Amino acid sequence: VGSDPVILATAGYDHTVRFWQAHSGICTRTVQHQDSQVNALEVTPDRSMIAAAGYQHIRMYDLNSNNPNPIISYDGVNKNIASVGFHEDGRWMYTGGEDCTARIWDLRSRNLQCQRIFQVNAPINCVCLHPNQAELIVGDQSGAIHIWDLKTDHNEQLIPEPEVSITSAHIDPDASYMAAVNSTGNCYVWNLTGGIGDEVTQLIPKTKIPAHTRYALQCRFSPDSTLLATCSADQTCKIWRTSNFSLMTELSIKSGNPGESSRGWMWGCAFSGDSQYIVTASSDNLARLWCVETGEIKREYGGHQKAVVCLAFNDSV
Amino acid sequence: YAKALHYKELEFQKGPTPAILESLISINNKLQQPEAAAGVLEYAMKHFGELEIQATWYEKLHEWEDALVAYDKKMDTNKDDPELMLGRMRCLEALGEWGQLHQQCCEKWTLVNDETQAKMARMAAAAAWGLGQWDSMEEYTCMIPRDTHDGAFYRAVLALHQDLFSLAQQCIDKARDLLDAELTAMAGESYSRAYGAMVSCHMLSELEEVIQYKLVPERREIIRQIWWERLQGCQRIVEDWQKILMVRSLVVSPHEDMRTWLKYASLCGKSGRLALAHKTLVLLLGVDPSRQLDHPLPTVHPQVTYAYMKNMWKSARKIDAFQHMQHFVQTMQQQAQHAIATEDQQHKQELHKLMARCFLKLGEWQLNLQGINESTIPKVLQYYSAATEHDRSWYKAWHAWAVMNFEAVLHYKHQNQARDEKKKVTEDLSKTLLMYTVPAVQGFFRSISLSRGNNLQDTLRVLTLWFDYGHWPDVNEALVEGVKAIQIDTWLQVIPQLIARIDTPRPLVGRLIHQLLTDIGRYHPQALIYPLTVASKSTTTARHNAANKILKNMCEHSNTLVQQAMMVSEELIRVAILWHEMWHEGLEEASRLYFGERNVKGMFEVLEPLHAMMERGPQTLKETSFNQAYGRDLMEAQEWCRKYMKSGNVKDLTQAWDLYYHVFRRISKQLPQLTSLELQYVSPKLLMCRDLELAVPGTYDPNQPIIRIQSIAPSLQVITSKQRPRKLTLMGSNGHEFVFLLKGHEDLRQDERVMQLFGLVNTLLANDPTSLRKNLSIQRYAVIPLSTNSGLIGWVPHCDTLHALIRDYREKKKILLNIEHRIMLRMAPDYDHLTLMQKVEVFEHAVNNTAGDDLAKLLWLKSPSSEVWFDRRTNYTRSLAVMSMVGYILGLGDRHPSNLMLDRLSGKILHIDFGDCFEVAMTREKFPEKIPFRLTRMLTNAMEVTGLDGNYRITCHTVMEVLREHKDSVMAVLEAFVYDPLLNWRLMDTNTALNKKAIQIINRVRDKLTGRDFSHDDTLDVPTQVELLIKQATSHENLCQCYIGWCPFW
Ligand SMILES: CO[C@H]1C[C@@H]2CC[C@@H](C)[C@](O)(O2)C(=O)C(=O)N2CCCC[C@H]2C(=O)O[C@H]([C@H](C)C[C@@H]2CC[C@@H](O)[C@H](OC)C2)CC(=O)[C@H](C)/C=C(/C)[C@@H](O)[C@@H](OC)C(=O)[C@H](C)C[C@H](C)/C=C/C=C/C=C/1C
Repeated sequence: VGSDPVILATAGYDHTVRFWQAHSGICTRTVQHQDSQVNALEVTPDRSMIAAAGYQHIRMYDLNSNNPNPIISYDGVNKNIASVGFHEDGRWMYTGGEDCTARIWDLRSRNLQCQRIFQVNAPINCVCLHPNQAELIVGDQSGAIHIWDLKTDHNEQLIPEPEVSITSAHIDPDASYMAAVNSTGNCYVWNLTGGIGDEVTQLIPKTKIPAHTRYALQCRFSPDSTLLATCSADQTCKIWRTSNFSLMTELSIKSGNPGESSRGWMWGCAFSGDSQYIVTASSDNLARLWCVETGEIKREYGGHQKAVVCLAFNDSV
Repeated sequence: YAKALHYKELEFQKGPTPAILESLISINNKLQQPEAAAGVLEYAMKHFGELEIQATWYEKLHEWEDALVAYDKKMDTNKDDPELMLGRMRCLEALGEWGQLHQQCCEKWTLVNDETQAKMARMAAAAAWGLGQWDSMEEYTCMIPRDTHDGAFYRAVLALHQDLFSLAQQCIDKARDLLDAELTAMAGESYSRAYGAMVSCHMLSELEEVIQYKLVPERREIIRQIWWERLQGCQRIVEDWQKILMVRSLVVSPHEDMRTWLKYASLCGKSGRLALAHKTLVLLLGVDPSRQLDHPLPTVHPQVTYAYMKNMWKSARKIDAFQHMQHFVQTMQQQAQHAIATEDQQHKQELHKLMARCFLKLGEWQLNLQGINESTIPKVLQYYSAATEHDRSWYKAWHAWAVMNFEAVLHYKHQNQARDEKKKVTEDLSKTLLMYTVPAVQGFFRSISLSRGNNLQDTLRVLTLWFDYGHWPDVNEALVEGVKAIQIDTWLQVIPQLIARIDTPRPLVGRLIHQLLTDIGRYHPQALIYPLTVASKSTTTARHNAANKILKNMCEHSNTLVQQAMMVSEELIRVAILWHEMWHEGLEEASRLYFGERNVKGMFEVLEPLHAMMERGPQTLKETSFNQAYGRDLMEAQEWCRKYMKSGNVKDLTQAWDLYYHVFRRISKQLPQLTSLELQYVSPKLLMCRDLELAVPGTYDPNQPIIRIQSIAPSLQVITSKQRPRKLTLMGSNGHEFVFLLKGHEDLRQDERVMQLFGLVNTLLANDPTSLRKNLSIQRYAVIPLSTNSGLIGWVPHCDTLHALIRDYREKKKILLNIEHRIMLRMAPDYDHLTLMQKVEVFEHAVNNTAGDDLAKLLWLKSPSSEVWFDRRTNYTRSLAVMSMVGYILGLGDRHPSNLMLDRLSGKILHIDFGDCFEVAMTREKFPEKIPFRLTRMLTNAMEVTGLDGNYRITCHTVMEVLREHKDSVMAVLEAFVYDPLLNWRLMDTNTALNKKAIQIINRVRDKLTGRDFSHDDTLDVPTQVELLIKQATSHENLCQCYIGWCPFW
């Protein structure tokens, strides 16, 4: 399960976190995550252990050893832990909670509590890590984007759209852009300053895209720096090109009929190593493998009786 | 159309088509509902841009302005259309602009066919009338048939202009005769169609009056008079009134009648046309359209001038207004003192009251322009004082004066606090504050003397001062003196806030308080017997001391009444709580305390007075029986407690709590064994009571003979709940039954004060003509506190909670009562634990998959027929909105379906459970509310189709307006009990000084009143703030997070 070249994870309300092989459609293994739905799913940079952010706990299951129960559980947090992220050295963990706190946990320490605490007023919707590993971008429901310096402890907040809740924020490998997405359905993209070495990293406004009519759940960059994807409540995930910020591809699960049910939402997406394909997690209890360029449906894995809120995709050598 | 409307609108729910939308506002029209049509329009616009008329739409909407702008937009793009021309013309003839109409008719005379020509001629006559071309009028007169009423009518117009009398009279009589059979056809249309031709007969009899006026010089004054009265008499919009008056103008020029055109112009301006009223002011003043603006305004007609002045204020430039106002006052005091000969004392007095309105507006405008600082204080003091001089009887003046003194006091206190945030200071502060304090008291009191039935704001001001600064000698002087001058009735109104302060440490206050409450004790004691009996029993000793002092003071006359009061009250507090429940809660509490919190002290503390209650002995049957069964185990557990007191051994304690657990799980099996109680067992003393002279609780008001308790019904029905209330009922001397909810462990003070507030707001809406017009009201119930735990609530007849009737439709049509909830948990088991987005998706799933038609469908079935159905639905809508607004102002949170109930008959709605106030609701820790009040889709759908923008939103506007208007008084009543000594407790429960937080509250309230609630920078008008509010109570994000037992989806 951890010895396979492609680790593809899927989680949801059915109380299971399931591992797949991406080139087949056949379910590799199923792990029980009871009593909580999974808010976030992320695989560590060293591919040793996979982490799930649920309600009032963070449960870490072993990828290398097949079919265990969780190695590392982190409790003591009240209400949700919505978002998670990892350091490239595998030592530190970062979690956005609904406690209005972005936290830094020590994984190699036995301590049940957290090593560092950054609290804001509003519940924090997202946490993502700048490639230089010196800073943490933290979005919340107030509409504030907090840039948290992990060294100076200095924090700098930025409010492009006031009073509307930002949901997800991510940053590309080359650190040339920063994109954030909100409940409004707009997607904002800023240019980054290369003052990274002296701890400056200024943000310069570039584009604002009326991406979706309805809410926009997540926005995630392709490792190419070429493609910026945004998933939404409109049953659509749109892939944009970083050049013109024009629409390249539009993924649509829409009923093909005006009167059906709102068949459910596209919650998350993760780009493949070569940026040829894109993975999707939907409320229809399906994880789908799409062709980025063509738009065709390459694969479909249903694993679940209930909904799918999460995705984890890892290609590393 | 009541019935036709139902099928029409459900047919609309099938689908929303313009063909339905045109068949909508029509049936709206001859069912006469004006606002609902505005709704049809609103939705039709927010969705369908097909139009295909917006013009007929605005026209039947009685909005001509947008109709014209639309009609030009429609005509310029298209060709020349005979119909569109006619419509575009109707807009203008209602507009009251002839100058355009005459041109527009004569500009194309070719395009008028014999159909369009006959219709043309009529309006055209009205056009030529205004300009004073009677020839145009005459030529276009002969086109209009002598058979239709307006023809022989305008014939009379011409005959009277040409001074042809006999002709005119015959024509008037015939003109009646033709329109006669028309009015016969109203028959549903009552204050309605009758208005419609009340216009016609209006004009006719007016013409009789003309042929009188020109015929002889006597009646002039008398005509001006009937005109006056029925100007005041039947009130109309401007647009019909232009015709209404211009008819009258057929003889008399504006300068004889001037008052008429004056308050007419007042109607124009207060209706939102400044330009029209401006033109009227030029016509009446004799002069002065704005050309030379540098010249002060003609004093030729002081009334007209002044009118024109506040008219200018309501426009953009207030400064020129200010200046010309000062020059005018200064001109007028000189026209007054010197030019007066002793012969006219009539000119003097009116010119002087004029001067008063002048000084007042002066002050108010100084306020508006500047704001409060050291400089304006004495200026407005002076203007106001002068106004006080020139008219001694004006309540407006004295009120503004006193309010201003009060506000100065507040300005200097707040400035002092602003100095404290960052020895001579406190002394200068003392002198200054006293200096502005005493005239405040004086002015407030005298202003009250002239009120006679609304004193309320002013009275709560009197008490705010009295309680804050009262122990100062001068202020005490003013207080006792004002007390001497005033009538004693005034303080009935204020009785509850009085008795809250009886324990006041400052002696000089406690004195005048006891004195006043004693004087009020003399006359109508029925008011003070209940609350002072409640306070006669209190833990803090001072209260019940000074209380029994005044009970004493009452006895010397009222002793029988007093003793029956105390007696019945005691018996009530007893029946409210039987000992077994007392021990139920007492032991649950004690055990929770000692075992959970490891607290022995608290356990003993809550345990012991219960044992005292066990000591004084049963005087009654049920208590005797309880004593019989459990008394031994109880006293034994007590002896084990004393054994832990002496020994220090914990096993003696476990041994006591063994007996305790025994009697407890012996009782808990009997808890829902009582669905009823009999008065012979529980309270023989009450069973005895016959023909008391004691008035029924809360039933007392000064203007009617006393209704008193004849008897008390033997059986009391105990309602099953967590609090387990009792149904009490009483029989009076008037013969009618009076029902009272008996509630244990609940504090009725909050809701009491809130009910006082709603009485006030009821008066407020009683003052607004638009609200009076629409029957806007809040259902209110008499609240009678007994102890802090116990109390009496007036039951509301024919009323069922929302949850109840919902449940009814659930089991009747056999859909699962919780079915939504069960599907929520079905797809999402963790649901309360989900992220906002998940929560929402879930909620939408639940809603798309469920019909919210329950409330409205049942209500359809609830009604005996379609008409009453409609009526009810409307009354609903209205009341709903009333408490919607008054509720968001008061900040009522946590209304679950049960938390309100519907009247079935009147249909109107009641809110209860006011224990949740202000922003406390959203500030609570677990499950905070994002909602002002519930707009949830069942309530939503309960109204007429998409009833959002119909009567609902329009009324939201209305109420909001009223509130922003009367706002000062509302702040008075709110700040009255926000800071009240005993009730400040509820502000500290956000944990699971108080000054600061209370001031936060009142600040946010004033924010609500000024429109500072949403964004601090902007000031929101009623409509937009209503828009964002309704947008807030809408958004699924706010509705999904909610407590699941609060039922967001219903
Ligand atoms: C106490 O227990 C007895 C006293 C005896 C003396 C002799 C022994 C045989 C014990 O010492 O109980 C005892 O063995 C004991 O503590 N037990 C009982 C068996 C389970 C293990 C343990 C226990 O959990 O008790 C518990 C232990 C003490 C620690 C608790 C941890 C926190 C909290 O739950 C408790 O604070 C209250 C304290 C307490 C209990 O479970 C008791 C049995 C029952 C409850 C229903 C309570 O939870 C309580 O919670 C609010 C209530 O519901 C409120 C009071 C009102 C109702 C009518 C309680 C009625 C209980 C009457 C019981 C009494 C007089």
